[PDB]
Amino acid sequence: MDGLKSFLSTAPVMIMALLTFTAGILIEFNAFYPDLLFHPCSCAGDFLIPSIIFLYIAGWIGWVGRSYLIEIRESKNPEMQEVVINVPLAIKKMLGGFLWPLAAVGEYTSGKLVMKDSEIPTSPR
Amino acid sequence: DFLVHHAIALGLHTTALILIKGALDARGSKLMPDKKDFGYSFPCDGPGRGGTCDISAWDAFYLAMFWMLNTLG
Amino acid sequence: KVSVDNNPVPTSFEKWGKPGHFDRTLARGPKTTTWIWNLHANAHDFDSQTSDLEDVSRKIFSAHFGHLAVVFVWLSGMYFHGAKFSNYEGWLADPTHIKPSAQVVWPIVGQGILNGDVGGGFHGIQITSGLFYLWRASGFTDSYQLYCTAIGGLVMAALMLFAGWFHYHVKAPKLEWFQNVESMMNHHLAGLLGLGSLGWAGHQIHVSMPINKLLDAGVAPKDIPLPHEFILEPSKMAELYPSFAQGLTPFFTLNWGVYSDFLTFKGGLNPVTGGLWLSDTAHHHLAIAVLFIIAGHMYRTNWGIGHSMKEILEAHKGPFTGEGHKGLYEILTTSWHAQLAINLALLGSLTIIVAQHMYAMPPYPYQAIDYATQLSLFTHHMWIGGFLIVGAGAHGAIFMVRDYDPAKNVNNLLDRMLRHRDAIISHLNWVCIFLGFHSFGLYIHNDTMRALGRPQDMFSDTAIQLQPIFAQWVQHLHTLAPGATAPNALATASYAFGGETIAVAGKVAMMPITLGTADFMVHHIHAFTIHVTALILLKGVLYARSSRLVPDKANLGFRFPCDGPGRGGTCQVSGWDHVFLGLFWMYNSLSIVIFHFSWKMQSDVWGTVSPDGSVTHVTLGNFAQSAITINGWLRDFLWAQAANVINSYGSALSAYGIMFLAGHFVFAFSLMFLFSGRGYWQELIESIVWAHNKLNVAPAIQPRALSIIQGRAVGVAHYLLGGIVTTWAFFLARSLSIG
Amino acid sequence: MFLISWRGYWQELIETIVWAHERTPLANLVRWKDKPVALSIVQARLVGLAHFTVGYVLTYAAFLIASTAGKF
Amino acid sequence: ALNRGDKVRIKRTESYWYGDVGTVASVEKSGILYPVIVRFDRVNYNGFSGSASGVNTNNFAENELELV
Amino acid sequence: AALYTHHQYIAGFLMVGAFAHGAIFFVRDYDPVANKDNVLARMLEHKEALISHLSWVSLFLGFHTLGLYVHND
Amino acid sequence: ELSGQPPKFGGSTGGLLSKANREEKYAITWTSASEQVFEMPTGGAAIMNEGENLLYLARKEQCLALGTQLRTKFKPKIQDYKIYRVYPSGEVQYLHPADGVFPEKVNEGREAQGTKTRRIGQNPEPVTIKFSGKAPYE
Amino acid sequence: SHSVKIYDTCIGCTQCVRACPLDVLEMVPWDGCKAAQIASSPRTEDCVGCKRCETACPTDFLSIRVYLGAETTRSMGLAY
Ligand code: CLA
Ligand code: CLA
Ligand code: CLA
Ligand code: CLA
Ligand SMILES: CCCCCCCCCCCCCCCC(=O)OC[C@H](COP(=O)(O)OC[C@@H](O)CO)OC(=O)CCCCCCCCCCCCCCC
Ligand SMILES: CC1=C(/C=C/C(C)=C/C=C/C(C)=C/C=C\C=C(C)\C=C\C=C(C)\C=C\C2=C(C)CCCC2(C)C)C(C)(C)CCC1
Ligand code: SF4
Repeated sequence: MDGLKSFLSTAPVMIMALLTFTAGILIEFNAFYPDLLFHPCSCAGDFLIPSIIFLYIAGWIGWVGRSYLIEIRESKNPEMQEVVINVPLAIKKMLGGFLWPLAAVGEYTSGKLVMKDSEIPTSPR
Repeated sequence: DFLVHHAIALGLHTTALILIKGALDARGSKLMPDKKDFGYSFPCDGPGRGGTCDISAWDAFYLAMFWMLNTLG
Repeated sequence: KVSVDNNPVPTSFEKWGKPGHFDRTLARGPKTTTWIWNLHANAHDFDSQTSDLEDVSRKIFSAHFGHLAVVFVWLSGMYFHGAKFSNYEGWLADPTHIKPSAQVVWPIVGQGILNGDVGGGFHGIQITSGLFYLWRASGFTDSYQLYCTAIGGLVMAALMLFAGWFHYHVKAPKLEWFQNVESMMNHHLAGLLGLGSLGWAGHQIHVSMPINKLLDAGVAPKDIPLPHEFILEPSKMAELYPSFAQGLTPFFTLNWGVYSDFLTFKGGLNPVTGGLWLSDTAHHHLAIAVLFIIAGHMYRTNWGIGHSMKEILEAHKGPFTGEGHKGLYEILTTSWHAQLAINLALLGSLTIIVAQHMYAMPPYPYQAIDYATQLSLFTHHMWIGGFLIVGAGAHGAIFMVRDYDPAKNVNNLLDRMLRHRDAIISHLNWVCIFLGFHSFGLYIHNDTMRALGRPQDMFSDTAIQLQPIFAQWVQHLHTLAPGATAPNALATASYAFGGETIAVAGKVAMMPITLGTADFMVHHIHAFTIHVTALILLKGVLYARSSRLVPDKANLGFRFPCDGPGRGGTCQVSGWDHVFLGLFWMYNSLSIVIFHFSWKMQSDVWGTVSPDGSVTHVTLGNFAQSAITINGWLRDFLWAQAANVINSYGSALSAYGIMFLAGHFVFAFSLMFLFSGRGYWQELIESIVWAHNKLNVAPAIQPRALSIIQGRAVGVAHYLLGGIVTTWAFFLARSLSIG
Repeated sequence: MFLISWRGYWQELIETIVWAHERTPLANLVRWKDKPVALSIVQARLVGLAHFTVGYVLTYAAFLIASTAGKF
Repeated sequence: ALNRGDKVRIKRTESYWYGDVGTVASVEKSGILYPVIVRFDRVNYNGFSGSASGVNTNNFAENELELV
Repeated sequence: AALYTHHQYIAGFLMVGAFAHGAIFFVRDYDPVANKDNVLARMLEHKEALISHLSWVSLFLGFHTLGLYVHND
Repeated sequence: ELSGQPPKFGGSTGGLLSKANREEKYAITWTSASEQVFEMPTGGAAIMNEGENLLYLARKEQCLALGTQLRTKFKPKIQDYKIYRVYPSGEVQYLHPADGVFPEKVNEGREAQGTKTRRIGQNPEPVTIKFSGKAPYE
Repeated sequence: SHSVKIYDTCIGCTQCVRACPLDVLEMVPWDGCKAAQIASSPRTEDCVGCKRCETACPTDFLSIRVYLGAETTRSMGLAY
């Protein structure tokens, strides 16, 4: 799969995966106004539509993407893992996308989320 | 009216970003740690180190001006 | 004279997974984001990859085969779209009322609105490629004919693609082989152009001409017999054009004039067609063909007859030019950039000749009627010709940096003019200033005199006027050419010079284009804009190697940003930076040309003809009186004709409406790059990077602001995009709405 | 112009003009007491910004007044 | 002093790697101003415009380093 | 209309200049000794915290504000 | 005093100007084993005479651009070149191979100047040298 | 004219001397680094300020710096 490897460094294969959502998603995505109007905000609660689900989507992607950069750092193959996406990294992080914000909850609690200010570089004042 | 206000907020923040950055890194950055020795306004620092064009604090005001005009527009 | 190395390179997919292998700098790996951009901008730079001129010539040879392949795929795509996603058959039935349309848009997200009504019960996007007009003149009468043509293209596409592989991985030509210039020419001059022109003349006579004659009669396509049926029944080919009774042998007995039944010299436009007589274009290509076969027998080859271009060149010396063309043979048979520089200059200038000739002498049926297609094919070939003659300056300079050798160029034409480059530019500089004042300065004289209420002082047909005495005198000769200076030509070559105002349907196909002072001025604006563009590019070639500011510029290379803030500042001295500035002026120059074309044809040519013969132009002839001030262009051309696109919201043209804005966006976006520098941008990234170091999400490929060159390359890339997207939408929305 | 095109181009264009005058008869009779040179890098940014600013307000003002005074 | 292989934190100030972590490669020349050669995981800005990378190593003084 | 458009353009110029000379202060007058550990110096200490966030808000405003307008268009 | 043979050259416009006869011009001498073609910094091509050559150029940078060429674009790398600054007063002034050896190579006798007993990052604050004609690097 | 300075961080790689196109620099003996030599700037009267020298030095930050100064006929690279 040397040629497949070279096809793999080609990101936009993901854009093809996105259009494939239509097979399953287009079926239910009919009209879709569920309770956008009724909110007990003590009057006029019609701003309650699904803004919140946007957060889970970006989180499952971001943390997995961070887990791709962090897990690759341990390998000590910086140039290769960046130019050609390692299957184990992209698979593990992206496949655990639903449980990704969950493991991110554990990472935040364990203090794995934020690195040291001392360790981080600072520019001359 | 809702949208043009946020558009203006964009206009004030980005203009402040430029002006404030250019002020803070006026003494120097890790691309030019000794910027203070060269003064406020200087051309650049040659093509060396990747390139240093429009790097000075004077050049920050310069880039900032285009955004003020736009914000006022 | 065939020489070949067998299997010089294995065919393995290992290299595909090792990006940047072709360069020793990139081969080891990426450490910064700059590596990525560099991988792309060095991909086709085969010179910088290997110094073996034999190896690169093999890369180039098989690069062309790859290109011919995609062009075949593209070209086949147009035929396939014309066969299955078109109303061509519907258009062939009623050419004068149906609008040509290909490409159906899918009903989704409300974009179905772009499928506008184009008549004939067909909904889709109206095309301006003039393909429908090409098909008829080519003798197409069925969708299946286009369909078979589309498949043939994919065959060719695959065949071209195989040849590229074969001639680099199986049998690669030797360096000696590519250098057979005298022989290479004899084949292109006769094999490609000669037989190509002869072979097509055979099609025009046996397919196009007889069929198209029936469309004049309006036999309708289905009643018309198939093309090959004209050959199965020579009686059919005889019933039209009686000169087939004595078919062959007048050619061989030299009678010829018998064939005047179908090899004519009418020189005009078929009044039902609005296009050039197919009888002329056939006699034409037959004449061109012969001329080209002939011209392909001049050069030396293996049979001792012919010429040595080396002999001819070297035997051209004069008092003023020392040793003359000596050495020119060598550099044109050792440097590809030397060849490319010339080939672009001419190919580019030619594509412009195509534009200026295709509008005055419409070679296709019902083309002249479609003012959108006329405007679209003209300004199109204008730009292409425009971009090419800029690259002509790029590689003209690269040759000087890379492949110019002083020893092989001593007191010859090349060396001699490098020794007065300061004299050349100093004068081209002055001419540009002279043209600068005496063209634009005139418009400012008018705009000011107008506003001061002094219309008697300004430059105008009505007031004082600069009359193009010569161009007018030239027209007078062209119109009076038949029956005198062209006795065997019935009518003049183009009615733009003068004569009857040809009309089809209720529209003007072509009519005399009078020249006034309004036209005199814009002509000297064109001469002005062209000269400045030459100055920027020419100066870029001669001072590519050295100057009084940087004598060692050649060592710095062709593509470098600068030589530091020293010497007062040395930004953009390189030849690449002369292509950079040369692009903006190629743009600014041609924008005025296509703006001249649009308004002039709208105002003083196009329009509707009433049965009596009186013409009503779309701009009512406001050109000669408003095209002499900038405010007039701002008002009576831009502000007025832009009303079509900005109000396109809610119609089939709504695309052009939002596309008109899209162009505006990337235009302004370009200014972000052209006004700033990476010095600021790198410092900004440092603050941004820190936020990732804070959350442990810093990328391995360290972020780096674009190179100073790329910063400029991206700048011009967007500025020219938006600048042309804007015009592209403005022209289409305008021309489609007017007719 | 001052914002897109940068110095080195103009410096190399000026010296050819310098050449012309020194070589032109009758004109060389006049010699500059100040050597001609292209604007500095900072200068060009400044002048480029100056023009960009003037044109920004003069264009908009002329539109504000005329549009409002013309219509009321 | 500092041994080869020891991971070190930099406290110079103007260094592109100031605050970042480096690795001591060698100690040279006995008596000299900047003996400690350090190699870094990621390159600096150094290089003419268009360079695909930078410098990996630089000499520091012993007094402006911290062991990790 | 003129008086309003006028005074805002005046104001816009003043705000830029205010930061311009604010940058010049750091280049030619700032003393890290006299201003050691005070509110002024500590700004420089976390300048990359300021800028990185001022960048985010601008990114946040620009993508959405432009986003809604292009959506409607 | 010292001289050579002017290279065989048809002439160019990129050459000298008023500065040469007003302010200063520079002179460059070199010895070549054969007559061979070389590139003029003033554009075009010329050929050096066998033996001693002499050439006047308008700028010091031009001579050094030729000097580096002479030492890099020939099979017999000519490193025998000497550059002078000649004033209109007749006064000449030796300039390149200054002391005798090229500056690339360390040579005893050269007095150090421009050096700093200090890191570049250890320069004083601008406020320190306020309203004094001096800059931090002084 | 412009000002050229050398700092104690130089490592005597001599790359700057052979980069300068106007012969402004030269190497001299020094006991501060292993190469036992340091860059010098005796002929600043002829430096234009191209900053080719700074481009060549490999120290984390430059050991040689060019502080642009009062312009002259020479420091502007004027051939007239
Ligand atoms: C399919 C079998 C095959 C294989 C395994 C190879 C393998 C190789 N080729 Mg060959 N080549 C092939 C077919 C093949 N090639 C064909 C069909 C052509 C004619 C177009 C060429 C012309 C060619 C040249 C001139 C060169 C090579 C080189 C190489 C070597 C390095 C280039 C590289 O891999 O980076 C991968 C690069 C790409 C995959 C480029 C893709 C970018 C575009 C968009 C392709 C252009 C369009 C294309 C022609 C048409 C596609 C669409 C169409 C089907 C509708 C490598 C051993 C180079 C070499 O020898 O190394 C120094 C060399 O210079 N090839
Ligand atoms: C006859 C065809 C032809 C050929 C074979 C070449 C070949 C070459 N050129 Mg030349 N060039 C040409 C025409 C041609 N050029 C013309 C007409 C111009 C005038 C604009 C130029 C201007 C030019 C310059 C300034 C340079 C070259 C260079 C080169 C070399 C490297 C190019 C490269 O790296 O690709 C890389 C290509 C890219 C990285 C893509 C850039 C992005 C593009 C082109 C924008 C396209 C806009 C897009 C179509 C519309 C937007 C759509 C979008 C929204 C999706 C290579 C030998 C370079 C060189 O010689 O190396 C030192 C170089 O400096 N060319
Ligand atoms: C429906 C269409 C839509 C689209 C196309 C976008 C697109 C975008 N959003 Mg928006 N967003 C939306 C709806 C949408 N959003 C709605 C309905 C809400 C209300 C909840 C938001 C609230 C929101 C916030 C607060 C932010 C964005 C941001 C962004 C940008 C970067 C995030 C990203 O996608 O990159 C890929 C994902 C990553 C790079 C990792 C995750 C990054 C995120 C967004 C932070 C994690 C979410 C967290 C729980 C909330 C942040 C803390 C909060 C208290 C401030 C991107 C342009 C970010 C931005 O503009 O920064 C400049 C930003 O911070 N969005
Ligand atoms: C209209 C043109 C334009 C645009 C879109 C921008 C946009 C931006 N500027 Mg720039 N600027 C401009 C002109 C422009 N500027 C000009 C003329 C100057 C004078 C030189 C400047 C000087 C300037 C400075 C000094 C700074 C900026 C900064 C910024 C960023 C601030 C973040 C933000 O506002 O929201 C978010 C981003 C956007 C609104 C732009 C996104 C554009 C699109 C449409 C997103 C979608 C991408 C699209 C799908 C890609 C497909 C393309 C494909 C076909 C190739 C933003 C990216 C600041 C910055 O860098 O932020 C930290 C910064 O400090 N600008
Ligand atoms: C309306 C404006 C006023 C009109 C007035 C009429 C002026 C007509 C212009 C005369 C051109 C002079 C040609 C030199 C005739 C000529 O070639 O001389 C001969 C000489 C070389 O001749 P040789 O004897 O060396 O030839 C033998 C060998 O060289 C073999 O090549 O060429 C030169 O010396 C270079 C001079 C170029 C001059 C640059 C002129 C730039 C173009 C100016 C004209 C533009 C008009 C537009 C179309 C091009
Ligand atoms: C459209 C198209 C296509 C198609 C094409 C075609 C198919 C065509 C063609 C063509 C052809 C089909 C051609 C042909 C032919 C020919 C020629 C060109 C000829 C010739 C000749 C000669 C010149 C000779 C003569 C003679 C003499 C004189 C002597 C004796 C006798 C003889 C006869 C030998 C394709 C799809 C691919 C692609 C796309 C486009
Ligand atoms: S670019 Fe920024 S740096 Fe390289 S030169 Fe023109 S200015 Fe001095």
